[PDB]
Order: sequence, then C-alpha cells, then structure tokens
Amino acid sequence: WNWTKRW
Amino acid sequence: FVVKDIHFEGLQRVAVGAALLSMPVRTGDTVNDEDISNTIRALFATGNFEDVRVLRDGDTLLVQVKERPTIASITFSGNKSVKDDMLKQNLEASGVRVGESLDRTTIADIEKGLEDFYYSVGKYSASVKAVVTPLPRNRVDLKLVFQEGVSAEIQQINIVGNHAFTTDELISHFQLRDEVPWWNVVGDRKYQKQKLAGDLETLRSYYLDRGYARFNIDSTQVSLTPDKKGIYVTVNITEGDQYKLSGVEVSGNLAGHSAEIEQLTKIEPGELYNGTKVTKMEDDIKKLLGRYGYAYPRVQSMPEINDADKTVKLRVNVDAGNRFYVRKIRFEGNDTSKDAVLRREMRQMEGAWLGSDLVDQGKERLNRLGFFETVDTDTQRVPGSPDQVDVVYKVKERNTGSFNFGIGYGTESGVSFQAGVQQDNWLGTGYAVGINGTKNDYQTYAELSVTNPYFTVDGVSLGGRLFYNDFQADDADLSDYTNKSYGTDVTLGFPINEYNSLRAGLGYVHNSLSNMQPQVAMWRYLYSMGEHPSTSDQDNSFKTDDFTFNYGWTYNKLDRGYFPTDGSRVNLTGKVTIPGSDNEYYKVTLDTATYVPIDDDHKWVVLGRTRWGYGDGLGGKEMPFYENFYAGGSSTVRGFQSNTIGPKAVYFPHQASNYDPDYDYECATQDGAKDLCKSDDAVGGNAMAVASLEFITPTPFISDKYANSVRTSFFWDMGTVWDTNWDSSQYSGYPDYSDPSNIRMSAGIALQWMSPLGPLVFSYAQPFKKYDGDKAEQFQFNIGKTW
Amino acid sequence: NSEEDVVKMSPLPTVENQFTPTTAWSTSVGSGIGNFYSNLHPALADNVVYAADRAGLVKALNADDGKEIWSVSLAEKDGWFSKEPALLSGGVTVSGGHVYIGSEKAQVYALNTSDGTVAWQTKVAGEALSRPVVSDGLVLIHTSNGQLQALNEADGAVKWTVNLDMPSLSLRGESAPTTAFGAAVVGGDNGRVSAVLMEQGQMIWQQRISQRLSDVDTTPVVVNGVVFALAYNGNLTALDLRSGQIMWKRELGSVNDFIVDGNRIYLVDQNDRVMALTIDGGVTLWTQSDLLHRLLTSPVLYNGNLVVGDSEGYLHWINVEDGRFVAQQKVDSSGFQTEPVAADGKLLIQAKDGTVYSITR
Amino acid sequence: KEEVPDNPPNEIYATAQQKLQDGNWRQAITQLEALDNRYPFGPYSQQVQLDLIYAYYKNADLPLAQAAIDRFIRLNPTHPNIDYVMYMRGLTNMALDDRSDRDPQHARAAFSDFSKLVRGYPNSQYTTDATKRLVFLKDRLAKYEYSVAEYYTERGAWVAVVNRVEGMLRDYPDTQATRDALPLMENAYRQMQMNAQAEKVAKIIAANS
Amino acid sequence: YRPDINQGNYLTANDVSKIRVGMTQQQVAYALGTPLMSDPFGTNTWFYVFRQQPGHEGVTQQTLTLTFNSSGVLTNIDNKPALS
Amino acid sequence: RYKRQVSGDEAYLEAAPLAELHAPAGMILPVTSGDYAIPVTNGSGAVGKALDIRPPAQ
Repeated sequence: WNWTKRW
Repeated sequence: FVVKDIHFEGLQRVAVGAALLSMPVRTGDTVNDEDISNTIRALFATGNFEDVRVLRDGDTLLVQVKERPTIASITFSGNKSVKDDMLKQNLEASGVRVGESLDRTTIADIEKGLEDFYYSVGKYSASVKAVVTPLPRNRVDLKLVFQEGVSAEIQQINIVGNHAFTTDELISHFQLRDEVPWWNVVGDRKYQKQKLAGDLETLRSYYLDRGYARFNIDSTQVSLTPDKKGIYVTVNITEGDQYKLSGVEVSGNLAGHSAEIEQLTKIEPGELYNGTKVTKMEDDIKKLLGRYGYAYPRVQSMPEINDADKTVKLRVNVDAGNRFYVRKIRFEGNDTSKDAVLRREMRQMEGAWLGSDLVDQGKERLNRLGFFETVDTDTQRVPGSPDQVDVVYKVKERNTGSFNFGIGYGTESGVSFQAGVQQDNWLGTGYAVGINGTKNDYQTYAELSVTNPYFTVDGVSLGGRLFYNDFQADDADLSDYTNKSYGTDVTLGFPINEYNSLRAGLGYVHNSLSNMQPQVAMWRYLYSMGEHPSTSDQDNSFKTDDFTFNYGWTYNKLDRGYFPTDGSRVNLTGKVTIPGSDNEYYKVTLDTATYVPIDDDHKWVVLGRTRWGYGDGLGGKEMPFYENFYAGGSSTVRGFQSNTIGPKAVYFPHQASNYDPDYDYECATQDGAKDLCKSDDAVGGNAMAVASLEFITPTPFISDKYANSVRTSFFWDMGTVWDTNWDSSQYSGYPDYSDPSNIRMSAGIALQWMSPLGPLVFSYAQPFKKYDGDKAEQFQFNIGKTW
Repeated sequence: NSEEDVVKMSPLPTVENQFTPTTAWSTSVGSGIGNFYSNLHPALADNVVYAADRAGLVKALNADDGKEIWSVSLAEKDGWFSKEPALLSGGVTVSGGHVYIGSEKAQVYALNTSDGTVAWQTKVAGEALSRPVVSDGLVLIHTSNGQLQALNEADGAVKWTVNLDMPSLSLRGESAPTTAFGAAVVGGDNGRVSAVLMEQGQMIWQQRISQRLSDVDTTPVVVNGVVFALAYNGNLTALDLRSGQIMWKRELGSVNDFIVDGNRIYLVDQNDRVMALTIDGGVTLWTQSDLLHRLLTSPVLYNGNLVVGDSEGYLHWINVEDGRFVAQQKVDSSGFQTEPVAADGKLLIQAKDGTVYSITR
Repeated sequence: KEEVPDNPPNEIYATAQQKLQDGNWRQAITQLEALDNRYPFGPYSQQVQLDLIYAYYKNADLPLAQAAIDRFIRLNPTHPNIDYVMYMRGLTNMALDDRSDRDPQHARAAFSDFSKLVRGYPNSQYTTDATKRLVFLKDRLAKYEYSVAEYYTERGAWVAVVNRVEGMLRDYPDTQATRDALPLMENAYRQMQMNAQAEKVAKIIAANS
Repeated sequence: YRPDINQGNYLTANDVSKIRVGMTQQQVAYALGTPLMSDPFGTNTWFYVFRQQPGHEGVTQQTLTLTFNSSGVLTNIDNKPALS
Repeated sequence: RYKRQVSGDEAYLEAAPLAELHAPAGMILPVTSGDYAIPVTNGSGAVGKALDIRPPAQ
C-alpha cells in the first residue's frame, strides 16, 4: 500500500 | 428650473462632495426633467444606491436615496465538493465580496453563476438558493445553499469510420475512460474538455504515425441522457490510404549549413510515412542550428501528397534567425531555496549566446527537482540593445517534508511494515535528511541518512548513513543463528555518461552473533577466525568489528521504468575489508537485465536476467557465514522455496536448550544422536550463479481497452549456489556441496499489474530439476510490497 | 464519503387493483440493452414478435405462447475467440417482409422475416439511433450527426441526405420522422421541427419551438393538417402543416413520445408528470404528480387505459377520464426504459435485461 | 469563536485599546474588524484603519497589513498621518524579506518605500530609522550580487563574473560586498588572459586596501 | 560529467574579416553585434571574446579587441585566434 | 512564521557604514547611476527601541 502525507 | 441649493437624504458612505462631482447637475443652473433623469440614472449606475428619487420641493431639490445595504458576510452551506476559500475567490472575482453593497436584483445572476460553475465542474443537476438577512445600520448577510446533485460520468466512447483499427484498441490510449475495473488503476470516469481535446490529438497522432497521411476527424458529438447522469462521446473520422515517403527537400536561408543538414534528412526509399519521425527530423535540424548560435531556428514541414502512386514528399523550409545574448538569468519566488540551488540546474550560462533548447532544459530540470509546484519562464528584452535578453524563472515553492507508512504481504517475508520521515530541502540548502525503518518476518532495520547532491559543482554527491539491523536466521529458512549489527557508511557518487554512474565509499560495521546451532560450516569459519567453541550447546557468542571499502557501477538504459520494453540495466557491486579489521575478505555481485522487443508495437518481448556472485577470504581466513549468497524463491528461481537452493546444514550431536517431546529437533543428543547429522535446511554458499529467460506476451482474455495494464510472461529459470571450501575428503559420506554442476531448473507462468493495494505479482512454476533437500513452492505471490 | 441527489425519489403509490393484471408469457433475450440509453424494443407483425439485444442477437417468437421461430446473431467474429458486439440501437421495424435495425457502427440491416438472413446491409453517415421509419418504398434514418437519410428498401442504397445543425451538447437519442401527404416531418437537436419533400428532400419550412439549456424534439405527430411537437426543456406546440406557423404554445416538454386520441393529448412531462391536455388550446384536463422523478416510459393506450412502466420495474395502469390508478403490477426487477408496444390486442414490453413480457388483464 | 457583543462603539473601542496596551493582538484584531464591519462610516473609521494596520503588522499578518496600507494610501492621499503609513509599508516589506542568497524583491520594495518616505518628508520622526534601514538594505542587495558572482566563479563562467562585478561597482559602489568582489573580477580577467584589465582592477584594489 | 560552458559573442570568422579601421561603433555593432564586455575604467574598448569548453574536451578562446577614439571611430584592431 | 516573529516583534540590526571608493591615478571608476542613493538626513531622531510605532492619536 504505502500512504504518504506531506508535513 | 433654476437651483439655488442642493440637499441629500440618505447619504451614509458616499461623500457629499463626491456625489456632487458625480452628478452632472450643479447648484446655480437650470434643471429639467431630462437632467433629473440623467442624475437618477447616474446615481443608479454608481452601484451603491438601491432606490433613487429626485423630488422637487418649493426651493430645494430634495433627493431620497435608499443606499444599498453593505455586505457584512457571505456564507455557504452544502459545498461538499467545493472548497469554501476557492468559492469565495470565484465570487470576489465575479464582483460580490465583503465591504461592497448588495444589489437586491442580482441574486438570480449570482445563483446562475454558481450553477454554471457547478456545470463546469461536472454536476448538471446542481441547484443554488440565496437567502438574504437584513441587519441594522443598512447591512445585510447573504447566505447560499447548494444542492450539488450527482455528477455525470462517461458511459461510452465510440469512433465511427475506423476500419483498420478496432475502437477498443484506439481508445485504449485515451485519457477519458468509459470502463474502470475494481482491480486496476486505470483512471476516473469523469468528463473534461481538456481531456477530450488531448484525446483527439492522441487519435490523430496514432493514425499519422502509421502512414495515413490523409487522416481527418470529421466531427465529434457529446450527448447526455435525459436524466443527465451519463455522457456519450462519438468521434466521426475519415481514415485514408497508407502512404509512402518518396523523399525530402530542404530550402531556405540555411546559412551555409546545407551539407550538415542533408545528413539529417536521409531516409530509406519505400518507407511508410510517419509523423513522429518528421517531428524528430525537425527537432534535429533545430538543435543543429542552435549549436551554431541561433536562438530561434524556425523550421516548418509541408507534405505534398500524390494519390496516383500514394506517395508523400516533404518540403522543409528552414529559417535560421538572428543571434541573441543573455545578459542575466533571474530567479524570483525562491523565498526558501537559496539562489545556487536553482542556478546549478541551468543548462544555459548567463553571459553567452541564447539557446531556447537550453532554456527549456533548465526549466525541465527545475521541474524534476521536486521543490516547486509551478515553474515559468519569460525571456524579456533589454531596452537599448536589439540583441540582448534577460531570462526570468518564476517558481512557487512546494513543501518538501513528509511522513510515510506502508504495509505489504508476500510469501517471501510475510507481513511487511515500513515507516519513515523525510525532508528533501533541508533549510533550503538542498541537503536531503531522512529517517526510515522496516520490519518483516526475519529482520528489523532502521537507518538515518543525510545526503548532499552537489558536493562538487559538476554534480558529484556525498552521502552518509547510520544503520541498525537485527536478523533472525531460523525465520528465513536457514540454519539457526541471530545477528545484531550496527554501523556507519559514507559514499561518493560520480555521474559520467548520463547512463553510467560510479560510486566508492568507506564503511564501519559491528556484528554480534548469538544462539548459533553447531554445524560444520559455521565451526569451520569460527576455527579460521581463531575461536574454539564447544559443539554441545547453542549458548554461543561472537563479536567482530570491520572497516570496508565499497565500490559499485550502474548502467541504466531502460526506456521506461514501469513495464519496460527495451533497454538494459547492469549493476556491479563490490566490497573488500581494508587492513586493521577482524575479518579479511572480499565480495562481488553482478546484476543483469535485458529487454529485446520482437515487434514494432512492442507487445511481444524477450527478457533475460542473470545474477552472479563470488566472495572469499584473504589472510588464511574465510568469508563470514552471514555474508553468504542465497538462491531460490520468487526473486531468483521461481517455483522453489526461498533460500532453499545450495548447501544444506550438517549438525553435531548437541543437547537442546530446553528439551520437550512432541517437538521436532535437529537430532539433539537427547534423541539418540552419536555422530554427524545431515539436514534439509539451507546455509548458503560463497559462489552463486542464476539465469532466467522470459517471454512477455499480450494478455489473452482481458478486454482490449485495458489489456496493456497487465503483463503476462512465460519463464524458465536456472540456478545454483555452492561452497568452494567444503572438503569432501574428510566428509565422504555426505554430498559434495562444492560442486557447481547441480543446476536447479523450473518453468512456468507469471502475471503482474497495479491494484488499489499496490503492485501485485503472481507466479505459478513447476521445478522440474531439483535435488535432495530442496523444497518446492509452486504458487508464489507479492502484494503491495516495494521495500 | 457520501453521495446525495438534488430531487428525492418519489414513493411508490399505494393503490387497490380495480382489476387483476396477469402475464401471458415471458421469454428471454441475451442481456437486453443494460445501462445504455437505447431505442431498441420489440415489434409485432402477423402474429409474431421480433426482438433483439445490443450484442447482436435477434429472435422471432410466436405471439401466442412465446415459442421461438428463428434466431440469428449479427456480431462478426474473427474465429472462435474474438467477438465484437454489433451495438444494435435502432428499434426493430417490420414492413413488407423485412426487419430493419440500425446500429451504433453506422450500419443498417434488413433481415428477412422468414429465415432471418440479411437481405441487405448499408453504411450510413453515423450512429443510427432512431427507429427506421418506412414509407413510400423508402427507409428514413436519423443519424447522430443530424443527417436524415433515405435508403431504398429493396436495394439499400442511399437516395438522398439532408443535413441538420447540431449544438455543442445535446441529449442522447434522435427523432423519428413522420410521413404525411408525401412529406416527412422531423425534429432536430437544435429545437426546430422541419419538413422535407420525400422526392428529393428539399426543405419546406423550419422554425424554432424552443424557450446550458438544451432543446430536442424527438418524434412529432401529425393529424388533420396539424403537427404536434414537444421540445425537451422547451414547450409543446401545435403548428400548421403547410407554413409551420405556431398556433398555440404550452411551456411543457419531454423527450419520450406522446399520443393523441380523439380530442385529447396524453403525455409525460420531463419530471414524469402524466397529463391529459386538449387539442383546441391545450388546457389541461387532469394531471398526476404521484410519480415525479420515477423515470417513466412512453405511455401506451391499452384497452382505454394508459399504461406506463418505470425504472423500478413496476407497470402502472391509469384511467383517462380522471387519471386515477386502476391497477399496479410488479413485472421485472431490472426495470423498464424503452417504450411498451400495444397492438392487435396484445401488450408486449421488454426489460433492461432483454426479457420480453406479454401482459394481459 | 471570539464572538463580540453588540456593545457601543465607545466601550468596544476602549476594550480594544486596553488589550492593545496589554499586548495581545489576536483579540484586538477581532474587535477592530468587528467595529469596522459594523460601522463602515463611523466617526473614527480612519483611527480604526490605523489601529488595524498596526495590529495586523505586529500580529504577523503581513499580507493583510499590506492590503490595508494600499487601501488607506489610495483613499487618503492627503491624510496628515500618511508618513506613518509609508513607514509601516517599509516595515512590512522588510518583515516579508525576513539569507542574502534568497529573493531580494522584498528588499528592493522596502528600499523604494523608505526612499520615498525620506525624500518626501525629511522632517518626520521616522526618517532616521528609515535611513538606517536603507543602509542595511543596500548592503543586503550588494551581498546578493556578490553571491551570484561567487557562484559563477566556481562554475567557470568568466564573462558573467566580470559583468556582475561591474554591475556591483555601478549600482552599489560604496559597500563591503563590492570590495570583497573586486578580486573576483581580477581573477576572471586573468583567466580570460586580459592582463591589461586585470592590472587596472589590481590598481583599484591596491589603492583602496 | 559536466555540460559545455559557452561565453561571450559568437564570432563566425566571416564577420571578423568584415571590420576595417575607420568604421564607427554603429557599423561595427551591425557587423558583429553588441559586445558582452567593454572597458568601464575610462577608455572605450570593445572585447569580443568567444570562449567554448565542451564536455571534458578542453577550453578554446578567441579574442578580438577593438579600440575606438573619442568620436567613436575605430582606431585599432587586435586579434588573438588562440589563447597561449 | 517562526522566522517571521523575530523580525516582526523586536529585532533590529546595525550594519557597517557605507564608505566611498578611491580611484587610482590615470583611470576612473564606473559611473554610479544614483539608483540606490541614500540622501543625507540631518537630525537625531529615535531609532532601535527608542522609536514608538503606535499610531498617532488621529
């Protein structure tokens, strides 16, 4: 899967 | 009617003097009905008066004006699929905003504007209602209620007039979609004018790249169902006959470069007309002229078509313009990133002659960096110089930090977890700093990495890494032992050919081994290392510190990253322990992959993979048994259980740590063990050779609209691993594990595609040449795992 | 994640069956039309019913017990593996020993009623989305391009073509011309009723009867020197047969057809509001707001009662004197999208899954 | 959400002043915004606007402060307290500028605003602060030019280096960056083998240092 | 490894033969172009430098120095085909 | 924000004085163009925490 969220 | 004084009733915000100036009438002049009407109309058009009444008293011209209530707030309700801020921006661009006055007649206009916006975004049944809440001091609040409705989706794409290519094959390359399976990632099924135009251009290119020089799109039609929940697209086209290319002709002010240009316009007689090739020829001529100082080398191609023979002859008109020199290159919008970060990506030098190709390449490199959302260029002129310009790059800065967390599954390692946090533009200096971690059945890994991508102006990179690793052998289909290691590593990176890349570096690693199962190979390495452990229990321990020199070379030429159809990739890696360390050895590995297409459409391909490896010790010692090479499994030889090929362990008679019947043990002393003991559990070897030949074919049953998103292959794999130090003379009763001739072979079928869970790979293979001890696993799969 | 709709679906009316309806027989055809908006529907001629599906299968059934007579598939196949659908969309027409069907591939087939063998097949300008009206030895076709073509029924060779304008965005489906006094009156996707002489196709008149707002006519009707037309989102109009000058207007329209009986006009509004107007001035005699947004089908006047299907699969009888429901039935689960066919004392209707039903009382 | 009661303007303004003196800006901004919204033409709308400019600036709401300053300048070109507004505009641009390698456009804007202030009203009370800020900004811009020339020196572009150092000697002749950059010009001239020009640059360097 | 570094004006070897003593600045600029370098320290002198250094192949430069007079009339021409 | 608060609230820095450039004999320096010129403003006003920026009472 792999979720990626920018901070 | 002469006027002696002027009076107003209702002026709140507009100044009295401003109103007097605005009104053409002035005190001390004749006034008539026409003048009164003109003043009334001017006041109405002022945009701040709702009702205007110019009445005449006995002597004074009294005016009654009901100033339009001021807008104090605009509220939205139901904008589920529309951002409130963007809706406010659209409204203020339209004209309605806070602070201004509200017109009690343009409510319908505002509602219809919002409905038009909804129609544009996709919803055709959307409705908008406006509510007005008056408030004291001539104020008002405007509230909007939205019934979004249900969006309309594409229900069919039809092409009428295609007799050589099927509609399914043609629309397979479009951006617009009419079918989306739940098991693929092909796209969304919405309708957009830009996508429709792009699809028309794609269809035109598809036909022009095949020799249909007379292709023409007669028309296009878009229809909605009466309930307005489905969209039908039709494209009426007219494909002609296939044409041949008779020849080419070049003319214009070539500037004395005719001899060099003719070589770019050489073709084989009898070739089929192509469009991509013609564009490439034009681009080649443009680059040729740009290399000679010309900033705008204009080129146009005109085809002349003869139907009697069905042949096309090109006519290329070339105009090499004038020479322009760049006086400055300016970057604006880089509030965070420093100047050099953007400047070092430029292919063009300030203070040299101009090149449009170079400017475009610099823009493309800036886009590839990843620190910006948008990049724009603007080649301005310099006043007072007829041949000088200033290049300006305008960038909007993105946010470069991120978190990521991922989950995958597979037969190789079971459930796999990944997590990390990354910062790609540390303080706008370009340094990339991150910390990552991974966990699966048999190991846990954590690392902290810091990289400088431009240690030298040419692009040489300098990176550093700190890592901790924990490895449990018995969970990986090997003989039991535990290895906990940690260390640091520093590396340089040299680009040399835009396909080739070298790297060299140094590293330090500390390894701590425990819980080692007594066996001949491990106790052969330990003796060379100087240890003399006992062979009756697995309460062991052994620690070593090593400094190594690392090197590698990579060559990448694959045309595409996902489902490549042509190219090669070669990766050589090495390592050698430099003096002063506990372990003296060297290790080398070589990866090869090659694709060869056997068609013009690149649907039938041949893939060849190889994997070689060899290592050994130097100062009378041996390579550590935890550096071994493993074969088997879906990575190397499909159809075999992971890490099953190669030598097998041979144990000593030893007492179990905590004996308990009903459990299977490796011939422990408490089960009647009095001599050496064979096994079926792999240990690896220090030499490895693996090869695989694969044939990639179109998927047979899947619908042709999306059959290019699934890859189908038939494969044949060979592999072998061996231990060159195994002395067969001493152990005569056991197999010779130092023979390279024990080749394991399997054959079968495999499928790959991208799913909502990530990449999916499935394989079924049948190992038809295997040796005693090897464990077969025909069905293998991997779900969403890319780490 | 959630979804919503602007207009709430109307509830199923509760009525007490004055009489009990039945279902004499039901036969199956392969997959019907599905979710696609098609004009395909069965036809009756000489005690036998012809049906088809979008894939290409065409069947003839006995009108009394539903027994199959012949069946032929018009889908071309490149061997035993490849099979591309014919995409049949033009309603089945029968006249003079032929079965005419249009196709989304700009093809018109004329099969034989006796054997099911293709008598001829012609290529037209575009998708044949309309019922192939037959008149005076000609077969009129309204293609999706806005072109009205006239084929020969015996040869199949196009005689004349008339070009009509099309807007940027339209509604799916096309109007079927009606022939009266040696002239064909048709409607356009731009909201204009036009008349063409069938000898060559020369336009006689054409006028706007319309109010992103669209306006599409879809099959006017002609009686006693007058032409009644409906434009979607526009207005009903009864115009003269010679000059085309509007006589009277009513701000109500729809895409599905309407019927004219005696001195009354039965139609279904865009919002599924059944009405019953008059011919003199169109003053409404009654209305039914019980089925709003139920997606009704074209009304059919069977045994003196209007019959309409709906997407949910229910078939409703409604009186004509006052408009009060006289019977309600549940027939199919897939629903009804295409018009019912009433003729020769029979009422046949095809569901979205191809199941042709014969209903009785 | 920081709801403001419909109290009389005098009382709400007194509360706003008290909170400004206390030193909390978030609530004072809400009070002043509510007052302005409810009384678009109140007796002290101009005072509300000035207090709002001050509060937006000191609350780090620089875009809103800039919008308010622009509106105020457009509407009241002859307001006696306009020099205060131009000083505030310069301060806001310096704050946005906030790192000499980065974008100098805000430094240029601040320099323009302070120059207009000092050249228009030399008898104002903000003129000394304006001049000190002008000196700082001129040095910052010279430093940006020096950074670009220094990058091109390592890139190896010897015409860009001399052109940029000449632009420095022309625009910013009296800063430390120019003195630091003169050797870069000499090196570029020598690398292109223009010893005649390198000698002149060396003469300047020797005569100055 | 690295890209190619270009600097100065592009001299074709035909334009340089087109300039003769006695020409004005306008004529010289028309023939060759606006120089990327002049002399800012008083005297008027135009430097036409043509420097190119392709990818790790070596540097080649040509220099053309044009010395005018107070009235902008060419007085001296100096040509260096290659840099020592 | 965090970088911006320091500037917006209280920070103040004093840079080096601007000094003229000498021209060796036999040559001159490039022209100045007066684009970035600081006029001399006499007077000793407030600066650097001694100047109050609160709006005047008008």
